[PDB]
Amino acid sequence: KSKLPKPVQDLIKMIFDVESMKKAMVEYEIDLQKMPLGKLSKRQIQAAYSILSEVQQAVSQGSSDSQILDLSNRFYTLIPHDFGMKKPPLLNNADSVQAKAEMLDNLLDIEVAYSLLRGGSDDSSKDPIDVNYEKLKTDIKVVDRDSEEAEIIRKYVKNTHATTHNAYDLEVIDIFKIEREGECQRYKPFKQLHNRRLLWHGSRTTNFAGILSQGLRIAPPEAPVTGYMFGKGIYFADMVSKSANYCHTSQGDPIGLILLGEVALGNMYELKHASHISKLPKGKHSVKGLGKTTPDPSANISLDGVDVPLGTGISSGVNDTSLLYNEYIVYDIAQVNLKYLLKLKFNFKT
Ligand SMILES: O=c1[nH]c2cc(CN3CCCC3)ccc2n2cccc12
Repeated sequence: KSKLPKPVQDLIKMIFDVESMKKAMVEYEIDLQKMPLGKLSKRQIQAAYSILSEVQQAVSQGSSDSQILDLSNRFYTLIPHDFGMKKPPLLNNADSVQAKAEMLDNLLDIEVAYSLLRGGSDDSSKDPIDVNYEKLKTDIKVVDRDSEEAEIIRKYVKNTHATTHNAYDLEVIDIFKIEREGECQRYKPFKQLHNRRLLWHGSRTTNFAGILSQGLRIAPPEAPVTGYMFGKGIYFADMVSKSANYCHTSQGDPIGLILLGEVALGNMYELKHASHISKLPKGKHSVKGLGKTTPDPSANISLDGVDVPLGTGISSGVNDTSLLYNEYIVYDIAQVNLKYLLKLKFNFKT
């Protein structure tokens, strides 16, 4: 039987939950009969990215009907939905394709996830959990509650979480220290890069099997460009409140997972509005999206050189921005070093 700590075994089940994969899909109105998990293929998701990009181009071009209705029918044919005696929604605007594009993203993490699960050895010698664990390629340990680390992380979570978006309260059930296999010699060269910060990265529970196995990736060129604030990259927040919004928890499933990663930001390109960048100005290595709020800078604490902005949220310098909180973006995968994984319970104020 498994020699892992219980909280670790419990985390493994959480991330390899098949039911959660199905619920996440039906919740998207995906027809499970025609498109079951087993029929999920990346090649089919890439094609849908491409059709969605083809709809944005037609939308922005202002095509004469028939063209939008056909491209819309093409997408719904490739990605089987079930809306009953009602035709799917016409993808004729930016809001509409962005929603579909974000859908494909998670659908892909589910496909990646299911591929990992339904793959490997079929023996019965080792207990599944130990097998599933090995599939992640990440060393996972429990962070003691009465540990300075845990205290740091708890303060960061509590401080950067306030009462103006307090439609819920956050309680840390488990903190895990993470080290993905190899994710060391890849980040190290960037470790000689100042402006290293400990930042948040929230994501739905069904996307962790993928993020751990392969780390945080960047969207492919075929993906639609609509919705992105600062181009295709890895998005981080310095306030748990902003990130917590991507865990997609509810009263039914009140438990999510949040990542704390060290990011070698370097000199940041500071912006206040959505820009088409991805290509940095010479001498800059990251983008900072200036939010109206930011943790009180006076309460920053750098660890090992790593900056930890756990200050309580204050009004920032400028609110003439389009963002409510700070956003940090990197366009190189080796600039991130995932350090912690948090399991959190959300208590809704309703
Ligand atoms: O912490 C963050 N997580 C996050 C997650 C998503 C959704 N994933 C993208 C691909 C699959 C699901 C989208 C935007 C963010 N984000 C933006 C600023 C900070 C975060």
